[PDB]
Amino acid sequence: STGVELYLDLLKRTVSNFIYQDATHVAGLITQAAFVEEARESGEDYPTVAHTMIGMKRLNNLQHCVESALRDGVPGDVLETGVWRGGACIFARGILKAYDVRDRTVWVADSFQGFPKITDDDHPMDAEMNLHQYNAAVDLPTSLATVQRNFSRYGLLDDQVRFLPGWFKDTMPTAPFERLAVLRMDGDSYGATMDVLTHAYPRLSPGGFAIIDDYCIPACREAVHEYRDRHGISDEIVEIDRQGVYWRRS
Amino acid sequence: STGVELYLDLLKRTVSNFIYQDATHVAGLITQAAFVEEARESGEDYPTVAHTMIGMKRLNNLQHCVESALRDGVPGDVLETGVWRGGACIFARGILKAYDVRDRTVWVADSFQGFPKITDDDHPMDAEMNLHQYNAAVDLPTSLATVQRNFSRYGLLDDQVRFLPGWFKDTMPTAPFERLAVLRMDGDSYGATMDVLTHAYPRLSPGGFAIIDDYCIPACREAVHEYRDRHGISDEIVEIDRQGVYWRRS
Ligand SMILES: CC[C@H]1OC(=O)C[C@@H](O)[C@H](C)[C@@H](O[C@@H]2O[C@H](C)[C@@H](O[C@H]3C[C@@](C)(O)[C@@H](O)[C@H](C)O3)[C@H](N(C)C)[C@H]2O)[C@@H](CC=O)C[C@@H](C)C(=O)/C=C/C(C)=C/[C@@H]1CO[C@@H]1O[C@H](C)[C@@H](O)[C@@H](O)[C@H]1OC
Ligand SMILES: CC[C@H]1OC(=O)C[C@@H](O)[C@H](C)[C@@H](O[C@@H]2O[C@H](C)[C@@H](O[C@H]3C[C@@](C)(O)[C@@H](O)[C@H](C)O3)[C@H](N(C)C)[C@H]2O)[C@@H](CC=O)C[C@@H](C)C(=O)/C=C/C(C)=C/[C@@H]1CO[C@@H]1O[C@H](C)[C@@H](O)[C@@H](O)[C@H]1OC
Ligand SMILES: Nc1ncnc2c1ncn2[C@@H]1O[C@H](CSCC[C@H](N)C(=O)O)[C@@H](O)[C@H]1O
Ligand SMILES: Nc1ncnc2c1ncn2[C@@H]1O[C@H](CSCC[C@H](N)C(=O)O)[C@@H](O)[C@H]1O
Ligand SMILES: [Mg+2]
Ligand SMILES: [Mg+2]
Repeated sequence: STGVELYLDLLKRTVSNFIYQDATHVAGLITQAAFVEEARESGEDYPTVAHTMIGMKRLNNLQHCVESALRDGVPGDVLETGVWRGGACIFARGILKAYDVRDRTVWVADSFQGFPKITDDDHPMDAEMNLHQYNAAVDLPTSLATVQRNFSRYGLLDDQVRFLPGWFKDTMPTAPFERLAVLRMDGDSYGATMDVLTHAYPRLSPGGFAIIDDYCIPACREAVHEYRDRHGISDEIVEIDRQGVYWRRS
Repeated sequence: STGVELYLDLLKRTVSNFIYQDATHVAGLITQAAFVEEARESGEDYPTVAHTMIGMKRLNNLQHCVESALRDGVPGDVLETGVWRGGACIFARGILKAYDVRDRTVWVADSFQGFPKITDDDHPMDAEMNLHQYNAAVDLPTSLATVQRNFSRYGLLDDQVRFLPGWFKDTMPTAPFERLAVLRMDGDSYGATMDVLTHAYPRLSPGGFAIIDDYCIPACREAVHEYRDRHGISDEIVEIDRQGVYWRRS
């Protein structure tokens, strides 16, 4: 193991808190608070303290995507839409740091208020799920200042981290990046997924990676297929774990 | 910031839990549970969750001592006497791993049961302190299996970590190392300090480092001075923070 490999391995174990193994919130299908290795490994629990809920398999995927882009010379920044406490974005910034990359940015996009209240404009599938109901139960609303604080604890808050606070329908169309190498979508709903595909995906470079964290949710999956059909996108959808998938843009 | 530097920096932040900032036990002069940055920085609190209580200044000192020995070709292993949850030894093993050192071992010596009960054989200063009384209050007794589990969580449990379970007066005289490059003493009492200086210090290589974690405790300081006077040791005692000192063996 080289210094870089050790750092990034430890950074994954730290943002997902395999080190101290915090309890999960009891919500959804999780009936007990105890830390379960297999659940944290696959990002299936709702950590009480950890900085990311995506788990080790999806952290490994993010590493693969960012490293492949760097190795192949795919131009552009990294954007995560839906960041919670910031752990996955912290990890992304750590990857760039490990390779001393000075000319790419990690964009951190969130409401910083949890899921939005349902309105009449919402897709019927989104209305039925009403994700907003879960905000407090899994401690989702996390302020911009809290996320910035978290980056600082790792020594990774600097000007290669830029924040996009607001609802995606508002922030994405005019977000000030020109190109993306990795687009990581983690907003769960048809609405959030369609907002980001519509307004950010056209800036994803050829050879770049589009990661759909929540593909197991029917509303998210519906947005993905509607978008791909509309644009004639046939790039193979590759499964990461029981939740996430990705494709590589050609 | 190279891979190695980033890894060791994160490792220090992780074993001391600057990342998630756990509460302290309320004991001694600490009257409130809150995490206080300045106290964790100087190793002055009693972490409820963190794997080491020595803090960042003493972790930095340990890094300096191990790196200097490696740089200067000082032969031998690393021994810590008094390891608690294992954080400082985990860090030591991480340093060797970062530099791909395959021919040195980290020895992890502890009762794995906390401070010993006082008897009439104890030095009067040890008897007056009666450190045993604090075992539960700071969660000091930590089993070998727990310490091994903690190493595993960082990916650092391998054949270059060897354990010496028992009281120092029993384990040190025949411990199966031949030479030390760094001897880190963290047992607080006159007795533990004198046991280890008596039985381990002769195996410290010239150019090696003797670290006294608890020099601020009068009983510990008494043993250090008695031992140095007896052996005619005059190497400068260099202060680290409000607790620890070290010297380099001529
Ligand atoms: C705590 C927040 C979390 O809530 C949840 O997980 C809530 C879910 O358990 C949800 C309730 C499930 O619905 C219920 O599943 C049960 C297994 C069914 O009951 C059994 C028994 C039975 C007899 O009914 C049988 O017929 C039937 C087949 O199975 C339920 N049946 C009534 C049908 C079914 O209702 C689910 C489908 C399964 O996983 C429904 C579909 C639409 C879905 O996937 C929705 C996801 C949601 C709402 C996720 C949020 C948001 O969490 C996010 O999840 C992502 C995947 C993560 O990556 C994170 O982004 C996370 O964000 C915090
Ligand atoms: C929780 C375990 C911890 O307990 C503790 O810290 C307990 C100590 O606060 C202890 C109580 C202090 O004694 C008390 O000090 C107070 C400051 C005095 O009160 C004031 C007020 C006054 C009016 O008395 C006046 O005279 C004057 C202003 O002092 C107290 N007076 C009553 C005199 C005096 O009692 C202490 C000296 C100062 O720190 C005494 C000397 C001998 C000492 O250093 C003992 C250390 C011990 C026993 C440490 C253990 C073990 O902790 C270890 O500490 C190491 C340094 C760490 O690295 C760890 O290894 C840790 O192990 C877990
Ligand atoms: N329409 C929308 N606009 C902006 N943010 C949204 C949104 N819908 C959901 N969110 C945000 O999406 C996030 C989903 S959870 C994100 C998990 C995170 N990637 C991790 O590493 O753990 C929440 O932080 C929530 O505030
Ligand atoms: N005489 C003795 N023999 C063996 N172990 C002892 C001892 N006296 C104290 N100990 C052990 O010394 C340790 C003191 S605390 C050690 C702190 C540790 N270095 C850290 O990094 O946080 C305890 O684990 C206790 O069990
Ligand atoms: Mg998700
Ligand atoms: Mg000490």
